[PDB]
Amino acid sequence: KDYESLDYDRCINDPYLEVLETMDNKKGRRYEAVKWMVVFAIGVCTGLVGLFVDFFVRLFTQLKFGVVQTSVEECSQKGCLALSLLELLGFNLTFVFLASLLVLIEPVAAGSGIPEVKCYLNGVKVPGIVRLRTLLCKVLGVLFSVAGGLFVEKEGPMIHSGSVVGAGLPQFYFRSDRDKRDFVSAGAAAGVAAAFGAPIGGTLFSLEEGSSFWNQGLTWKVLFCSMSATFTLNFFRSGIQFGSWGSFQLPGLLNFGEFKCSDSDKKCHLWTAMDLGFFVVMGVIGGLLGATFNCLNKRLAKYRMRNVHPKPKLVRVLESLLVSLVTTVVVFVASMVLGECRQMSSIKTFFCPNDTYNDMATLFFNPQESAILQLFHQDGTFSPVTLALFFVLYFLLACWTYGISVPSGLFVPSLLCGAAFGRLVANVLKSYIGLGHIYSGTFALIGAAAFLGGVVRMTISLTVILIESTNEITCGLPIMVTLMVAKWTGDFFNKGIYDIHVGLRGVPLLEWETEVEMDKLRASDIMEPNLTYVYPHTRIQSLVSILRTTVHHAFPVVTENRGNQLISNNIKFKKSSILTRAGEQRKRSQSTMEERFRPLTFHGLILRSQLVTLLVRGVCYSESQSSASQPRLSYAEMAEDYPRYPDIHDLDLTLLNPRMIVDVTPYMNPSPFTVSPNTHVSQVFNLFRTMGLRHLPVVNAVGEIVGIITRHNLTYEFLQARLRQHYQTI
Amino acid sequence: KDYESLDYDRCINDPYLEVLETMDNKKGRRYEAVKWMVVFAIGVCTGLVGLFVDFFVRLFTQLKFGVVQTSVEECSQKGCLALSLLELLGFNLTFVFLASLLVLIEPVAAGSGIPEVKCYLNGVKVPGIVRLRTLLCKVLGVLFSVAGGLFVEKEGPMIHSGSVVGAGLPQFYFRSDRDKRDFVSAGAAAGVAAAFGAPIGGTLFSLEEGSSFWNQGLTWKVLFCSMSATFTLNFFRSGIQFGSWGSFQLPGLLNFGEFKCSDSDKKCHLWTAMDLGFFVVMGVIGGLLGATFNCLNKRLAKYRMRNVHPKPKLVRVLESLLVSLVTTVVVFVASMVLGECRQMSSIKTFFCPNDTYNDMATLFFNPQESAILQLFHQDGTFSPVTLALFFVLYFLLACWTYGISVPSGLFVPSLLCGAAFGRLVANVLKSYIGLGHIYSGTFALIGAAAFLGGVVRMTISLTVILIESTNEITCGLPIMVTLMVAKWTGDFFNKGIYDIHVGLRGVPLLEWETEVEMDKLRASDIMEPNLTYVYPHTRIQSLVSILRTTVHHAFPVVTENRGNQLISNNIKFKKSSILTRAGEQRKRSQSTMEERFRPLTFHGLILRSQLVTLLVRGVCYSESQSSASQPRLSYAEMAEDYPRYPDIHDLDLTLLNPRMIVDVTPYMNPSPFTVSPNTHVSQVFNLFRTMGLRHLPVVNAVGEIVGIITRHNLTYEFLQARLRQHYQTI
Ligand SMILES: Nc1ncnc2c1ncn2[C@@H]1O[C@H](COP(=O)(O)OP(=O)(O)OP(=O)(O)O)[C@@H](O)[C@H]1O
Ligand SMILES: Nc1ncnc2c1ncn2[C@@H]1O[C@H](COP(=O)(O)OP(=O)(O)OP(=O)(O)O)[C@@H](O)[C@H]1O
Ligand SMILES: [Cl-]
Ligand SMILES: [Cl-]
Ligand SMILES: [Cl-]
Ligand SMILES: [Cl-]
Ligand SMILES: [Mg+2]
Ligand SMILES: [Mg+2]
Repeated sequence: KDYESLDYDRCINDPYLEVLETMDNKKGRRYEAVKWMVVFAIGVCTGLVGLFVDFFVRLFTQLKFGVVQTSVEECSQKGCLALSLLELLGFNLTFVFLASLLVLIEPVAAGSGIPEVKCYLNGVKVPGIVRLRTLLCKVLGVLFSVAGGLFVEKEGPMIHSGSVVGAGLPQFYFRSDRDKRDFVSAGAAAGVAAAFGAPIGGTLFSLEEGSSFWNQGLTWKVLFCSMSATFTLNFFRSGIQFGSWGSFQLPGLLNFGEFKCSDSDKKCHLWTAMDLGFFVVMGVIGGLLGATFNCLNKRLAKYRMRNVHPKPKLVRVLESLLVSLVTTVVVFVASMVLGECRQMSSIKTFFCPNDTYNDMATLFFNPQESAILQLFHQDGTFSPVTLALFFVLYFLLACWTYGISVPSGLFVPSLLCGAAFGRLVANVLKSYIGLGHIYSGTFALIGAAAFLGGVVRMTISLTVILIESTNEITCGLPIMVTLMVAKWTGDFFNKGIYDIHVGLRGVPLLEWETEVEMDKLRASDIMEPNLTYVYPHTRIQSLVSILRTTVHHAFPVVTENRGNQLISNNIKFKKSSILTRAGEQRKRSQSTMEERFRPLTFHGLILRSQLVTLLVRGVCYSESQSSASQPRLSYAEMAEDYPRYPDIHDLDLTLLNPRMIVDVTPYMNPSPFTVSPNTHVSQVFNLFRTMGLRHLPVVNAVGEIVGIITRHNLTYEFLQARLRQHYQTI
Repeated sequence: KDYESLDYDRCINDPYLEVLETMDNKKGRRYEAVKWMVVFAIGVCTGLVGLFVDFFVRLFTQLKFGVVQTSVEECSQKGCLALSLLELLGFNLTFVFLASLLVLIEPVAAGSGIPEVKCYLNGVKVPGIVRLRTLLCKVLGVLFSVAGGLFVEKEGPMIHSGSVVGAGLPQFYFRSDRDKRDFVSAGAAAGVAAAFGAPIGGTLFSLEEGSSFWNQGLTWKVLFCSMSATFTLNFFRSGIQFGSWGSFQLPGLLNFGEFKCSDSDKKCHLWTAMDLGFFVVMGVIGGLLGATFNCLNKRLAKYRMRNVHPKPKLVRVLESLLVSLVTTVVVFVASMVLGECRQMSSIKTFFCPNDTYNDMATLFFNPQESAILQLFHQDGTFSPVTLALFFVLYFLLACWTYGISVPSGLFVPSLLCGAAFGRLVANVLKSYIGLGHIYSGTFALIGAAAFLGGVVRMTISLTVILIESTNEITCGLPIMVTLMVAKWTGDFFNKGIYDIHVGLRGVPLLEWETEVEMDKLRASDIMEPNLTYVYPHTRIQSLVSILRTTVHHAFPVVTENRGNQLISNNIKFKKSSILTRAGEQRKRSQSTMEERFRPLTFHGLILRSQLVTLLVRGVCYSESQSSASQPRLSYAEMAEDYPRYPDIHDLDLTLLNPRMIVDVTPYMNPSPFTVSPNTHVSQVFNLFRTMGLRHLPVVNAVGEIVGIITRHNLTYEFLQARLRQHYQTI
């Protein structure tokens, strides 16, 4: 599978220079104000999408659970205990079928959006990330998947929905990908903020994934977008559930509550230094479990990609129905039988007489985001056997569910198993060890954080998200020293979910940084000496030939270092372009194999899209007339058909007259970032990653271009293979 | 005044390559573990320094105020009302004198450390930033300045103290400035975290000031440092004030408290949408005041630098004593007369009979960080006249105090005037307008935040610091939409305190970003064509001549494009170094004015320090023998005398034998970052800023070096002058 990176690097050429000359300070200030307005609109739209999803998820869930409640109440008195199962199965299967059809419509909507957002922020452009149909399919599939009791979440796909909104809103200026990547960073930040209630967590997630040079003017805007999203979602959701409209009573979709201890016990604390030891042991034991999660889930995915994906589209819908059937049967049987109902608004009474409520029913039949509040702020409600069985039956089914053709998330099903484990360990420690003054909410929170660390294996952004979700600043060390321990324990075995699922698809991904040994390798070894080049004043026949034959997206405009009009024009351009030191000072004062691999002086870079745009129009001059005669496309005309540039195969190829010269000098990028063949892989990777650039040319000390480097030359597998070859040769 | 930038850019040469060859994966893992240990030690040391400062500040303040309390109690009954003033003056003047002597010892300790940290993180190396004596002088001057009632703070100098600790601890490896800058970033983050209780605010401050490429492995470490500092300071300060040791009851030196409303009023909220309008009007009115602050303070500083600084050292001590005398007299008179004591542990009863407490006395005679809690969480304690007079008498004296030769801060004196203004506006709105359900704590907090925005004019970091100090996540929009409004209102008049005070000193500072028009200017216009160059295999006489004559810190190793042994060796090196495209593919398969301004082929960069190190040793070969004979200094030997490299004037110049060839090829940086003369100022600034590099060479398309660019070529004044010249010429 092949993917095309983003054109993030700014191309400054003659039309851009003309536009810059036209633009003054006042126009720049107006442009910046319009950018602020667009950012605010993106944030508000993300908040409204979150409100939509939450409102219909709650409506459908409450409706189906009320029907099931009445059916159970009647059928238990009758003793049938079967019709309620049939109605629950009907609801679950219908919802899962409606959620899977929408993913069959748009395949990229399957699963959490983070694997498809880590790549776009990396600039890989997975086909179908940012599109209206993808947004509609994911939004309408989340509320039909989580409402079906599939043990999935809503805060995962919110990031992808925010990214799509942020890519879509600015496009009615703002055409270039240099702005689109920033706007999708803002959209992802807004999505995270609306999902978890943490705006700073969202902006740090956007900074961490879209790694680039520090841009304060953009970080301020993305922080504003996150705050606006999380404070319009708050405003609507606290004005709908309650009666007060102006109040801001509840944060985004996932909130933990108020972590306060009872005032009766003065000795009680949120956490103490002595408990910190447990916070590392829960970090390891949880982290190992996270690794086990990976060890299962990957083994499932590689199965499906070999036995489920290459099957007719009728399959991948039967699998979703099977998963829904199994999870519904497991939930119903576990609540009916294994549930140990004890004596007494989210309290469920099932299958046993009055003044008795099933803890299992309160865990399963409540919403997942409402089964975390009980695990955090209720003590004595849950027996150890119930917690153990809930952890077992919510860990296997979570592994089995993720990957099927429905929208899903992995932050609630991972925050719930961890919370159950923390509650279980707190109960065990309180009972057997007898260590008093253990606030079980802290242990449940630490278990949830450790399980996220083991499964997701994120840092910085995850720590901030958790800290701002807890709404406590004193719980900053226990949360972070367990994320770090879980990450270090789970890194010995295998990577995280998102890294695994972006490596399975074959996406060319640049890692965070290189190892120590990579500096042994030089930039002369990862480049490709064989080049496809475009002369200035080249023939149109040569352009169409190299465009149809080759699939590269950028060509170095070069001149040979060692017809008549073409050669004369190239020589004149070479003489005029070069700027000597003495000439510059004077200006300031005035005020076969050898033929195949030929010395070529590097002059610039021209994209395939720009060449196609030139070919479509009549931008070309006959050899008889001078090079001055050119239509001279402006910036606006060259930016037309931006989202989808025409292909060379699409173009008619009949109207174009071959053997007629075309000038590519005014439109190329005369000053791209260049590296020497002696540069080490660390510096090359640093430029290619932080600058977000593409098609880095390697030029030696004589000025001749000696190679070209793209993302495919800097992938981890390529570096490992080249390092192994370097070791073998010496 | 001249300043020398940091050598942040990594120089990879032959000794470094040998060390890399020796180093394996296990040694790298051990190195990374040692780095983690160093980061943790830096955080713990910063926390302990904060504990030291807080404990002695509290001890001295409580002692002097107890003595003053007893003296007032006796003298008011006697009616003398004078001996208490004498004792207070004695304490204040003694403390201020002891604080000013320590700044006369170390001049760079004067004022807040942020102006001297924004420059070091920018890589300017102001002389005396990171030194043991500077740390001792600042730490022992803060507790003698704030204890003297000088209307100053402690959280400002904590950043500088953390930076000094982070620069000092790693140096017992870790020698190069590439590590020192990262460690001072971690130290500044730890200082901010210990000062304000916000670790994430500290790491974001470090990211925002030391602008560079994204480094996750470093951001994780600096976050760990901040958390460790703020949780060891918490552990000690909550175990000393209280009896419980393991508990973490209070955050760092500046805490706001618990922003909760009374449970009696259900209708009450922290803030509502309708109040948001006021939050922008307080943003403007406060911001304007901040501008006025600047408009005064700068006018004072430019006065002193012309009438106080060029005076004997006896002056700058009399001024501090005068300021202390005036502020003590003002405090005593305002509390004695203007105080309107009302009927009833931080409650002060002065000069009026029983069951009456002076609100003015409770404002002034309490610690400044304890006069913010009252303004946030007490209603009806303060009359409008008292608040107005307190704002007037705490705004003029704050302007007058800052800049004198004592350690000081500007976050408490700015957080207290803003809090007083917010309390006053809340009282006025409640009384006259009658708008009920107004929680005055929110108004005081918004006033304080708006005043900080007007004075300090920071974003991102300041917003996070305030949000985590308030310990509330729902107060995230009102705080930020008032910082942004204050910044936009105060930017029309003049810049912030720190920018003003770093522009007065003449520090060459790179701004956050360039304007729109700067892209009109090219890299050919900001470079210097006149070059001081070093040939490979150059004569030692030429090196000593160009080292003594010129003050540049880097020279391009070049060869002429157009004795006998020297010329032969240079020609051989030029032939061997160049790597052609065909040659590389074959290797892979095998497996006057004109004389002054001469074409020179760029090969590398050699620093002045490296040349001096080579000259000190006998690294040189006679012309009779070949170039193979070289002592070949290793990496460890070249890294000796790192903190202070020898000067060319210091070296004897007698033992060195002139006219004897020296080879600089093995030790130069063969692959520095280069730019084309056609690059625009935006890209050049981006590389020079984010990469943190130094001495960027401009090389044309023939491979000849055409210019050199340093920080002095990218300062705002230089760009403005060059743009004006460009406009004038055309
Ligand atoms: N113009 C070019 N001439 C020769 N080789 C090239 C050229 N551009 C890229 N390459 C190299 O060819 C290989 C594959 O190129 P490919 O066609 O996949 O690149 P691309 O699609 O233009 O790049 P990207 O995936 O970064 O958008 C890589 O090693 C790349 O460095
Ligand atoms: N080797 C050099 N030859 C010629 N000009 C140079 C050289 N190095 C720097 N310059 C230029 O000379 C001017 C002043 O140089 P200066 O001596 O102040 O630099 P420096 O002290 O080496 O640099 P820095 O302040 O970045 O540490 C600037 O325009 C700078 O770009
Ligand atoms: Cl989720
Ligand atoms: Cl997810
Ligand atoms: Cl301060
Ligand atoms: Cl300060
Ligand atoms: Mg491709
Ligand atoms: Mg200098």
